[PDB]
Amino acid sequence: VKTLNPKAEVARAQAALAVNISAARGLQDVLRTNLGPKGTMKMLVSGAGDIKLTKDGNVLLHEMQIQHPTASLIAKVATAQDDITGDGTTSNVLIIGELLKQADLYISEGLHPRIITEGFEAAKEKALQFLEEVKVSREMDRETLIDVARTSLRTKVHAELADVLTEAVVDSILAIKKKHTLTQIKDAVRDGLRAVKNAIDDGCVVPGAGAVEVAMAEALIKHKPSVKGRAQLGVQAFADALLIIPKVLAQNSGFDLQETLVKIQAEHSESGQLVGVDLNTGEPMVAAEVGVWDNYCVKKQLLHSCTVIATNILLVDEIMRAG
Amino acid sequence: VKTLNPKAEVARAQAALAVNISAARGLQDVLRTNLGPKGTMKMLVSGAGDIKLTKDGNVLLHEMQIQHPTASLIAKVATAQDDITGDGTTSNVLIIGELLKQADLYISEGLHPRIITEGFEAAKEKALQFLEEVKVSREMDRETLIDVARTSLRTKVHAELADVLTEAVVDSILAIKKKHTLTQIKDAVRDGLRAVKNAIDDGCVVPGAGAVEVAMAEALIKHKPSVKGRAQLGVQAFADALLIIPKVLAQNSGFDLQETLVKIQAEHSESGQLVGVDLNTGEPMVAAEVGVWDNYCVKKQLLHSCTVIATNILLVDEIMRAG
Amino acid sequence: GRKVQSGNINAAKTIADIIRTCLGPKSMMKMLLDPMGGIVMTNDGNAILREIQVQHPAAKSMIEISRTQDEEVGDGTTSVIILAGEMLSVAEHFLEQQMHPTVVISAYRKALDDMISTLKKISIPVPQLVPGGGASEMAVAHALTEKSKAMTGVEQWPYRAVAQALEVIPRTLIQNCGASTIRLLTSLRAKHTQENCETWGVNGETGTLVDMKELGIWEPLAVKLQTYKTAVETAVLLLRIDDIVSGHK
Amino acid sequence: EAVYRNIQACKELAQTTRTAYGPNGMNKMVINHLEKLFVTNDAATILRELEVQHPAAKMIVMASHMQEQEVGDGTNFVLVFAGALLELAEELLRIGLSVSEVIEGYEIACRKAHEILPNLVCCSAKNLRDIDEVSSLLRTSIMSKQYGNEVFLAKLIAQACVSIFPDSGHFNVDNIRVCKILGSGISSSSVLHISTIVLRGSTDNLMDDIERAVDDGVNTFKVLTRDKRLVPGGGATEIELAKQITSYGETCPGLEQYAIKKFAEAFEAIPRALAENSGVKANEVISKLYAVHQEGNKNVGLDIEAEVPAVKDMLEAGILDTYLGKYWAIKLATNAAVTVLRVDQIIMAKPA
Amino acid sequence: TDSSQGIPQLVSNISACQVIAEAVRTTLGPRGMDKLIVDGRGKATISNDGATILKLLDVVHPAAKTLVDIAKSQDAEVGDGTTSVTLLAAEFLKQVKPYVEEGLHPQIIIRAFRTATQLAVNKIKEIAVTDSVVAGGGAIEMELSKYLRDYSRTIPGKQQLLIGAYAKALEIIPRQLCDNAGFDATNILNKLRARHAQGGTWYGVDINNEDIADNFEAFVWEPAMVRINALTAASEAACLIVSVDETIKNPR
Ligand SMILES: Nc1ncnc2c1ncn2[C@@H]1O[C@H](COP(=O)(O)OP(=O)(O)O)[C@@H](O)[C@H]1O
Ligand SMILES: Nc1ncnc2c1ncn2[C@@H]1O[C@H](COP(=O)(O)OP(=O)(O)O)[C@@H](O)[C@H]1O
Ligand SMILES: Nc1ncnc2c1ncn2[C@@H]1O[C@H](COP(=O)(O)OP(=O)(O)O)[C@@H](O)[C@H]1O
Ligand SMILES: Nc1ncnc2c1ncn2[C@@H]1O[C@H](COP(=O)(O)OP(=O)(O)O)[C@@H](O)[C@H]1O
Ligand SMILES: Nc1ncnc2c1ncn2[C@@H]1O[C@H](COP(=O)(O)OP(=O)(O)O)[C@@H](O)[C@H]1O
Ligand SMILES: [Mg+2]
Ligand SMILES: [Mg+2]
Ligand SMILES: [Mg+2]
Ligand SMILES: [Mg+2]
Ligand SMILES: [Mg+2]
Repeated sequence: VKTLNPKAEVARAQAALAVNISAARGLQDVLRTNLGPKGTMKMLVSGAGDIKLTKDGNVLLHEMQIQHPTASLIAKVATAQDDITGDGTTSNVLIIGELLKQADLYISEGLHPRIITEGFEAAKEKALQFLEEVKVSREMDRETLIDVARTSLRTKVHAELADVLTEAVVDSILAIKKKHTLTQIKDAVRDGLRAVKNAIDDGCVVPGAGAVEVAMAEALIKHKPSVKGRAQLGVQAFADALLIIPKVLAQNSGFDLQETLVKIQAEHSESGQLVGVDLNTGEPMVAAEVGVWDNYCVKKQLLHSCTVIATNILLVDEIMRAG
Repeated sequence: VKTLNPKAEVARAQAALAVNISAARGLQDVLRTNLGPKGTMKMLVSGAGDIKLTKDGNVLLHEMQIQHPTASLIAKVATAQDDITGDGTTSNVLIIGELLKQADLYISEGLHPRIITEGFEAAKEKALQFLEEVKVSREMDRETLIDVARTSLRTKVHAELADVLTEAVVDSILAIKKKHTLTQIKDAVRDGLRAVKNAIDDGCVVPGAGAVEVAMAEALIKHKPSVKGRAQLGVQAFADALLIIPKVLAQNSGFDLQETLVKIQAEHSESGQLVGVDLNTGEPMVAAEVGVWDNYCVKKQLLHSCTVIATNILLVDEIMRAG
Repeated sequence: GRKVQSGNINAAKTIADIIRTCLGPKSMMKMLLDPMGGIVMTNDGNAILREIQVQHPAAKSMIEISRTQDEEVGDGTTSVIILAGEMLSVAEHFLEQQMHPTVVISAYRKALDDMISTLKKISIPVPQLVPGGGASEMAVAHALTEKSKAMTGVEQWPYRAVAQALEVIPRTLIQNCGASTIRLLTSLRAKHTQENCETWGVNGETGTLVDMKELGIWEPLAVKLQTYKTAVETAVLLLRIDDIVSGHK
Repeated sequence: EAVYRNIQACKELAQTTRTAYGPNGMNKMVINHLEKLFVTNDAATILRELEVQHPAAKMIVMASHMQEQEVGDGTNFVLVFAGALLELAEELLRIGLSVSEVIEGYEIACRKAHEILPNLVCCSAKNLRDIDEVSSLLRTSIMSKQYGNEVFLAKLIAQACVSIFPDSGHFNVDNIRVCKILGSGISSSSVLHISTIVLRGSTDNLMDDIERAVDDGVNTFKVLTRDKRLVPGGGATEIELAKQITSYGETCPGLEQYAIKKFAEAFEAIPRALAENSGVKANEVISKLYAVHQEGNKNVGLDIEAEVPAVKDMLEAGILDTYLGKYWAIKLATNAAVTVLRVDQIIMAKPA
Repeated sequence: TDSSQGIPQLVSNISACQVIAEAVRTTLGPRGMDKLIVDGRGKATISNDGATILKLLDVVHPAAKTLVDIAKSQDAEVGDGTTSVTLLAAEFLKQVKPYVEEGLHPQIIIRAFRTATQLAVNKIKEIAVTDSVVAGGGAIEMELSKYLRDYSRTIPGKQQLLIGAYAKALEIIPRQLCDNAGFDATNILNKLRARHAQGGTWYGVDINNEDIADNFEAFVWEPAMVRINALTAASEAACLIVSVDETIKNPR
């Protein structure tokens, strides 16, 4: 009686949503500490023993031993998605880690994954709209590029090196247009060059410090009633998900990640100006005035990338052993 | 070296919040099916074997083998809390099972229990306000009492018995004012008598079918910004918690408990009239017109009871072995 | 039958269930886990089938049949492993009542000859086209259910079973939109018992019922004929296999 | 997962009785609580010595007792039809409709069946004192219980019931005493005088069966005094009810459709158990019955006599049933099935 | 053993009846092996009679108990033929087990032990000679067998291979009559069958010498009424044990 066994049966309908969501959440909780200034490096010891302080998303996801196959996916798809924008990882992995958690609530409540993702799509459209109406477009004078390079260099090195490299990167691009710590300085300079280049290319320096995450989540919630039926549960999980960046920004600076966010959401609702997270006192601050800028080429792609990856990892029924 | 052991160490800070919340959630998931018409009886076999169809909260919580000590508490405190109001259990246990779940999210996020409960208190005050502004107070003619007795008799027996006992209970109170299925009929008649009595005593027949739960949750959310700081996370967990009664009402009638609730919240926001859950077609319905009424003595106490029990079970640090 | 036409239905059930949801415009990806690293996500039924080692001869035959249909007609290759897992799933309810496989094969092969009579009838010219969505399947199912009211025989229950088995295509086009497969399929049945409502199908992206003469979905009546022929033939090629014995040559 | 353990016990309660339905019903050895072997065919005495303890099954037995005291027959109908109701409900809940959606479907179908029945009656009891009309018409009740000397017991019980009978009704089933003189010779039994049947068996274990058959016999005379309407027995009325209920379900739209069609397919489980207890194939005879009932015979039922699946008219054969005995049977069976369908999560109680 | 319901329960009952007969088989005949059954008092009882072995035997199985009660009932009123009855009953049960392992169903095996038995008692009351006597020592079970199989060959339906197995199940009485004397049964029975095919309706096993002998001339006689009663009682015991579907053991 040869060959009578129906093998290959794993992960039925939720058994795979649960696995993939837990893997995404683990990958989020690994990179959660490295976001923003006042973050935290990682070691990345090789086989020979070459340690490498590597506070960033690209070098980390591209070089660390990621055991879970789903997280290995999310990293192979997230690394290959930050060479068209320069650097927007460590925010992709987190936002995905909330599009997949804020959806687990409704999914466990009995919703179908392909109903949330419709809400994800509508929310992405409204978010791109609100981001195209919030871009502050100004001249790329040496003054502004100083800020757009300092905010992207303090992200990878402390304010000792990130206050002498800003000049060297804003004067190495204004002249072209028309050891375990040398790798770190090299990567930080290549990332400040890419940041100032993306700021020069389009001319939009849309505010940072999580201000646009807060202002993009609250406009969504004000837009939720006008979308559809159960689709609303996709714009209320894409709203509380573009809200960890301020939450984790506050968490990395030793603050309670619910009082600062509440103060920010209140001060944003009072004065109507998009307000961010001050990383020194925890009080809300106007990122446009203080002089912190993101790129309209990095947050325009942080939505596409996060939404695509999250929808794809929500749209899985079985995980089967191939050959 | 006599007596050198520091014994009695269980359940440290979360180890007890987790236990109590899981116990409350289990007690909710046990009584979740028996809410509303089209519910589901339970058996309650004794030692001798006397089966007893017992679809209600009082007889169930007062007579079933509740293993978990915390759930045993919640039942000893919930049974002793529905003799001053007549019958409002099976809604207490559920609402508590969401005040304790919708708070587990924020608590796991790093919040302190005594911050939510402040929000619970403010939300309870606003809910009592909205319930004192929504009470429809009308004459207690035999017509209305027919509805207030039919809606409370269909809750305990099917529409075969609950359409011949309504007359017998509205004509046994309009003349006093100035087997395993006989226990069931007796309890249903005592509960219709208590319902019509509570309707006569105050004169308010505030609508049911979950309409007031929906209208009380949305007024809260419209009141959330004006409360305080992190207290807001107590009026957004007391809002999505006075929202299971419509959810579970829809679930017990074989409907998806997210489409019906969305349709109800949309139709309530359009016409501004408080709208409930039609248990036959799943479409929103005006409980005031269709003729389903709750009591302003049962939902006035459903807030106090649920809030008190939930705040108390959230305010626990240790579970220790006494003597 | 015995434990051989019920061990060939569980292989067919397994193969159908693996790809059942990879159907429609609202497809749902699957994860293929290699030995070393694994995950490669694809919502394409064929690749999923061409990359899982089934090792069972019944499953090996369903995969083989599916590949041949794919390299012959192209479209309608994941609607063949389905309607062959589904038409086998309903066959087992009669092999449990001591009904010889010859009787169900004499019912399947009889339902087919009536299955390809309404596709010829509900088709529209410019060969011809057949209403897409679930309309063609529900129309054929209703036609067979009305033709099975004058059977007066023991091969009458297997006749209706095939009819009600051509509903897994709407049952999945509704399950992938999040809608309730029950409350909507009953409405489809109701719509199809009328006179002219033979083109009412399922909007594969919204999860609502739409007349396919107004949504504009149409499948050529050569990938809906080869699909049904191949399904009801793989359903009578796995039902007449009494023993899986060794072989040396 | 808790409403399926109830159904999976009401099934096993209906399988230890299904096999004792027709005149060709099996005959099992019920060890008594006192260890006294009385192999009996009656399937109401089986429940007495089975003592089913699963509470979900106990409710079907309580409905069976209600049928046993409301009327005197149909005790198997009440727990071979409720078993089919629940077996098909489990076959319908897995589609996912809900407990709630199939209970009301069953209630609608039962209301329908109680309006089809008074249109299925085909005979009556014109004179309840004419002794051949009380023997040949009370035969089926004993024939179903004691195949063999079906007509001798029929006449001997017809004599007793007709003798003690006023001009107005008031038949007392407790009037007819049954002596059990341990003699020899079944034929030697007679009716003395309130009446009494001496019932001379042979071994005081082949007249206890005859005593139960006499019970079922005179119990048919009591119901015949209240309702004269008689319906064709041997699966005829069941197949007709199933056909008409299937038609009604096909017309009616909504989710009740499935439950109504399942209620009809639950009525088909009576002639299925009638034939399966005779050797013939069940599907063959259900098809041969549905195909002759579509033409409009309306009175044809199972032919127990032949070896192969065969159909026979039941009016001209005299194998009838009683209207009330099936009205109450369907009513109590539906009420029992919908009851244990409601019950979910059987909890233990608190020690009083 | 399964012994749950249906085929398993019937096979269990059949095996139990086989055991209870096997405990008496060697006692059949004029000269038969004795049995040494000892009570609880240390008394040694040697008795070559089936009646006095069943009245001194612990019957703790239901089917075996019913068979033993029917055997005792035959012994009480008639006397002769209380081990031939249980032998015929257990053999009727043994020769339908291969047909009850399939789905033949007992209700049909019962309409084969009642038509065939009625026909066999008719044949006895038609062939008996004068008070009426028939030749014992076989010579009936070797004729009723020949008659029943030759009649079953003319039955279209399932009762052909059940009466033909009822007939084959009668050859045990003329078999263990010579299996107890040690006479190489498969030869004496072959001679008896060959001699009953041609003629010799009274030819049965001889016990004085290992050969067939006309048993009517040899004055080894059996009362026709006794044979009819034994056949009917054995067939009714068979039908009883075949008509049993389950064993409802009260929990208490
Ligand atoms: N000096 C700063 N103060 C407040 N927020 C900052 C500052 N610098 C950067 N950020 C914010 O930190 C967020 C995340 O940056 P990070 O994750 O460290 O690198 P990347 O920008 O590549 O994701 C950015 O959105 C930015 O707005
Ligand atoms: N016929 C009905 N239609 C819709 N909703 C109803 C109906 N009857 C009762 N309800 C609702 O069901 C809710 C819960 O009642 P239930 O939990 O069964 O008993 P209790 O009212 O004692 O908690 C009530 O708030 C009521 O508004
Ligand atoms: N927009 C649509 N809405 C509804 N059904 C659709 C739509 N597009 C295709 N379908 C149907 O989906 C079914 C599955 O087709 P598909 O998943 O592409 O695989 P295949 O047709 O090769 O089996 C077909 O019956 C087709 O008619
Ligand atoms: N001679 C017969 N031929 C066919 N069917 C019969 C015959 N006698 C009775 N029946 C049917 O089989 C049933 C057997 O009755 P039984 O199950 O013992 O009683 P009940 O189920 O009413 O307690 C009868 O009610 C009738 O429907
Ligand atoms: N002298 C004999 N020769 C041949 N057969 C005999 C003789 N005596 C008895 N038999 C056979 O032995 C069988 C068994 O009889 P036995 O055991 O003596 O008493 P019982 O008939 O009560 O069992 C009878 O069927 C009879 O035909
Ligand atoms: Mg950066
Ligand atoms: Mg109530
Ligand atoms: Mg296609
Ligand atoms: Mg009866
Ligand atoms: Mg003797």
